[PDB]
Amino acid sequence: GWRTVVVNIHSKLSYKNNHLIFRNSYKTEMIHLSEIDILLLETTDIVLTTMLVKRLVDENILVIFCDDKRLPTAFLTPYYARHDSSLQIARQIAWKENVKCEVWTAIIAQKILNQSYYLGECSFFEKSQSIMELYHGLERFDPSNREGHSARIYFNTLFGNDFTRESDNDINAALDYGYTLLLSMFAREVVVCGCMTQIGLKHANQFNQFNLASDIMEPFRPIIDRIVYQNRHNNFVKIKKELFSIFSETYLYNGKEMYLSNIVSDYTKKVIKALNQLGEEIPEFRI
Amino acid sequence: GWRTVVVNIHSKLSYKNNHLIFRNSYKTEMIHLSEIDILLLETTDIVLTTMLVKRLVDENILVIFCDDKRLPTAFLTPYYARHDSSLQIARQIAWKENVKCEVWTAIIAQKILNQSYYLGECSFFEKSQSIMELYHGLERFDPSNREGHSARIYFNTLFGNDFTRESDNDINAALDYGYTLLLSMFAREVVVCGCMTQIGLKHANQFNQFNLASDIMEPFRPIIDRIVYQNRHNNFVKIKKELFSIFSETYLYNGKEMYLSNIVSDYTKKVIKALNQLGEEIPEFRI
Amino acid sequence: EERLVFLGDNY
Amino acid sequence: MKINFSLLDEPMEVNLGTVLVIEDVSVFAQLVKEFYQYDEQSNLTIFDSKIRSIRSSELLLITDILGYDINTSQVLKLLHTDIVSQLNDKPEVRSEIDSLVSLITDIIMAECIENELDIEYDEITLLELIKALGVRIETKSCTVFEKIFEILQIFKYLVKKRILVFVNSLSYFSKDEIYQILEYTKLSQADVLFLEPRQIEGIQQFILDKDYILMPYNN
Amino acid sequence: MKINFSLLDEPMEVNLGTVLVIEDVSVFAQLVKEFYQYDEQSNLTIFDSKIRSIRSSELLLITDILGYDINTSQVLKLLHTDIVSQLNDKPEVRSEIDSLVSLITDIIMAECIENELDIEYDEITLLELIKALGVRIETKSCTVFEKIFEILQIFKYLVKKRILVFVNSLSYFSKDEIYQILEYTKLSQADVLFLEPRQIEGIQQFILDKDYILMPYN
Ligand SMILES: [Ca+2]
Ligand SMILES: [Ca+2]
Repeated sequence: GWRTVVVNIHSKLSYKNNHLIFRNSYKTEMIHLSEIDILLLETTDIVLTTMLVKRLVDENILVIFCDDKRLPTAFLTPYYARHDSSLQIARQIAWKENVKCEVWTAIIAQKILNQSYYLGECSFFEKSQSIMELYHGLERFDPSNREGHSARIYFNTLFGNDFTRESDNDINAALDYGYTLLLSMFAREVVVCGCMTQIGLKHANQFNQFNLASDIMEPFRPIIDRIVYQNRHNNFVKIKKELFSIFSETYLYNGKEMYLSNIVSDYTKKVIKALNQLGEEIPEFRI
Repeated sequence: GWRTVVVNIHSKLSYKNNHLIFRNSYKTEMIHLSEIDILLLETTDIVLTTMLVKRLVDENILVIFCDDKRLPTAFLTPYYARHDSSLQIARQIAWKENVKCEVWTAIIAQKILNQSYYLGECSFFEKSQSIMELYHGLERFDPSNREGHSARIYFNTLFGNDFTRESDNDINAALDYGYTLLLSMFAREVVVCGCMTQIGLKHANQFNQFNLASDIMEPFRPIIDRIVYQNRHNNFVKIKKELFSIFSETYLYNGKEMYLSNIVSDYTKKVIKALNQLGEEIPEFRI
Repeated sequence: EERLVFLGDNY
Repeated sequence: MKINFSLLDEPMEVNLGTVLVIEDVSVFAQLVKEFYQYDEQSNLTIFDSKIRSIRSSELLLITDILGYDINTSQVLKLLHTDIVSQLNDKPEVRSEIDSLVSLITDIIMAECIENELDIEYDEITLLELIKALGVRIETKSCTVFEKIFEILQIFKYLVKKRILVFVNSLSYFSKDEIYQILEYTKLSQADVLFLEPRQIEGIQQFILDKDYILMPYNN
Repeated sequence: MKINFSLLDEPMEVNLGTVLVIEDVSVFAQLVKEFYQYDEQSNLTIFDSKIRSIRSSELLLITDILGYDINTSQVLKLLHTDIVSQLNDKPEVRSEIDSLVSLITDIIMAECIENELDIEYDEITLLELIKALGVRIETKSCTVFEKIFEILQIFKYLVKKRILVFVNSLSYFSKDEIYQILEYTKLSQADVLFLEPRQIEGIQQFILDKDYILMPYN
């Protein structure tokens, strides 16, 4: 699917003739399933049928369920996306710590390099030079924590020294919202690959289902940081709409200009292929 | 929670005053939220509300969705306050090879013993004595392949020497149908346990995605071959009608006479708990 | 040909 | 006689009496507005077994029970014809009535012969006697239940009305009266469709949830 | 205004908007029968602030909202007479209308004299001009919420009707639409009384229990 459908209104959803049926008292509209990529329910008054959920699982469409506050609550995870998952589990169990730490280190280097590119586009020479120094100083096992220092200096330089990631302000709320959406898309891509999402490539002690999808989604955070930095003065609703405009906007991949969903799918495919082939090629994404 | 709510009939679900409202054509039932533990939807005609999905996200209860084939397709994944089953899958990833070989050998011994006992009920002493000899001769790692040797004896005894599993006939299709229903029930039980069905007990073949449930359902397989042996002259439709009555029929568990669903549930629970606790007790089922 | 389809308030 | 709207998955058949309950006030008001505007709007489509769409002139819509006029020229004419047929089915009563009419015609004929002017006449028939009697239905003292029952009785007299529909008419009648209305509708064979916002307990009806799911309900 | 029946202990007053719920189906159907038969039956009574009985002609009873025609012979007669009075209040405008009508009558009279057949005419009047223009209230209603608003406008325009009564008309409107109807009734000052079989949640209404006792709600 190419289309992200967001339903914030109370209505009923049915599945008829390979077609999503939106039935409401005011109007009714039918949208084909093949064109639909992601389905987002932003309200608790929406009704749906289990048959349409089964058709969405067969169509491999990500379904997101939000709360009354409109923040995402729980997303649907299919058990078997493809038959290659059961064969990929043995490869994930056969993975090596050198390949995991190497791919994760290269991914963190791509994220820090993207932050230095964002500060370079923002015309900060000292900040991007320091973040570039931390990128050149990144090492295996991360003994210096140059990634966390790059994040602290990045947010502290962008939003001011008094700003912090632990604050309850709408800036951190929008950051966690964009990280939740990108984490949902990357997690759905990991479900398409079939590998276990709970197994991370960095720390084996930390146990989280979103760890792998976060490690894959680390380089794309600065794209959310840019719109969050531009819309920071706007209200949280307009910032959420601008965050929704990221799906409509296109970004330039090394090969050509593509949509965000295609870049995430091809990037995750190259990451899984690189993990199974033990680092044949590392996909690099630049702003 | 404790009770596991499963909906096998068409119905609608709502949430009112911390109370789950289940509405069916026959009667309406209201269940407290704290009493429910795991929620499973058997059919595609069930209707649910996103508000009850959000209350389930606050209640941590696991939501399981199934297709028309009754095989579990997708499950609800919350972004925070995850269920304990996701923490229980790590133990399934930690399952030792000795425990898997012990449980697999016990399962094969139970299936072969049930086949020989069924041949004794059919009053064939030589074939049942041979299958019993192969049961007493079964060993770890399966160098003798006494299961594949007892197969041809069991089928050749039941349907005759001319019959075989490779040939295309209504008997083979009926056997695959009964194995599909039993695979759906055992797969639903394994999905209720939370363990990944892609990881199998047999270490040789990872091809099938149901390998865990397919290995757990082996001891109950001959009960299908009995009705298939009695109805073998009937058409495949009549064989499906006869095999559809196994859900209504009651079978004798070691402890007490019970329905097949409760027996498969207790057997699956004992299998999972035995695998996590490294072989405390092995559930044994005899016809 | 719209990438983001919104059924609800148009914000 | 099947009716279909965009909210329904498949066209629902209406046979004898049918109780349709719409739990959503917006879909109910929109459906009633589509019932009054039916000729203008293409959303609500009612078709027979021939799949041919019935005209609004063939559709009979009823909301106010006591405000509707049951006495019409066609209804009273066909009713007088039915009474004439009932009197014609009995030969003895028709013979006696013919005798009395013959006597009266003899008297009036003698009175005409007594006059100086030449007078001519034809006959005094039974339909003219019923029209002179002024036979009509009385809705003045009738209760709402007897009014709806008389409407179900005169629906067979209406030739052009294909289907009768009532809007929120089940709130006045008690459960037993509703059972009498349905049991009488099964004998009358007419097609009646009731639309209520709330479900009635004890009668078979089609329920439309706010989820827009149509389900049969025994109670 | 107040309404009184044998079931109530004391007559209840109806001021601005009023919602009356009858929890007994027999008392509700018999009450509507007493509403349509009010001229025939003396059981149901209505006493205004002057404590004087009112004829059924002064009571406006409307059950079907969409089935009630806004354009009627009496309504169009009072509207045309009102416009004729407004035009009669200004002598200059009516004089200009008489001049234009005189010009048109002169032109049509000349065309009649040009014809070979004899023609006789009388005159043209302002009432015939209004009836020829087809002046009437707007017949466009998108929903029952707007149609009930037009019924309230025509009811407030009619001086002869002292009360407007709706029977089970609140089931079509949403709670918010009921709030807008109550606020519009309080702004229009007209007396409206509703009769519902069941109670409505969220709004103030008088509940009549099956025990016949009447109790206020909200
Ligand atoms: Ca005559
Ligand atoms: Ca007479």
